[PDB]
Order: sequence, then C-alpha cells, then structure tokens
Amino acid sequence: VINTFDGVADYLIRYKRLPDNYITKSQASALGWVASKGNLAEVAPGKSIGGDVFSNREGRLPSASGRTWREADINYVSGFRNADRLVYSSDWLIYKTTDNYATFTRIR
Repeated sequence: VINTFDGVADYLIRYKRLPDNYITKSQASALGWVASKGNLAEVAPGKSIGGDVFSNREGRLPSASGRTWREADINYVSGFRNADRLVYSSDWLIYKTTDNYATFTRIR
C-alpha cells in the first residue's frame, strides 16, 4: 500500500491519479462506511479515502483561473479518519496538512 505524503505525491506526479488503495467518499459510503462508526477499514479493507474535490473555500491554497483541487487521506490504517491529508491541484501543486486543514505546506 502507498499511503505516505511522499509515496502518494510521487505516484500522483508520475501517474496523474491516486494509487489503487484510494476510494471517493461516495464509493466508501456505497460499501457501508459510516463516518461516525469509524468502520472504513472493516467495510473496505486496506483502503483510504481520497480523490474528492476539495473546494478551497477558505482560500488557504493558491487560487488560479481554471485550477481545481482534490484531496486524499495520508497515513490512514484503521478506525476513525486521522488529520493528515494531501491536497493537489489540476496543475499539480501538492500541499500537505497535518492538522486537518488548519495549515498547509507545499511539497511539490
């Protein structure tokens, strides 16, 4: 499984999509994930949530004409989701957050 900031950031750059262990929130919910029960590893073993559109409503990441962002959970193993995420743009800027979106750090 590829679920680290660097492992994912490089797979993204090379492949232009997430590695195989990721599923959207709609996919996860289709398999039986309920956020409040923290059951993702049980209904989707070895899977992490990622690929959903990230709105950037607070404007914490740089906004550019035609640029959209996506997000992915990093370091997830099981139970409730952690606070680590990879946020990536259509133009391939890649930021990481370790505090559940409070702050970002460019990494690519």
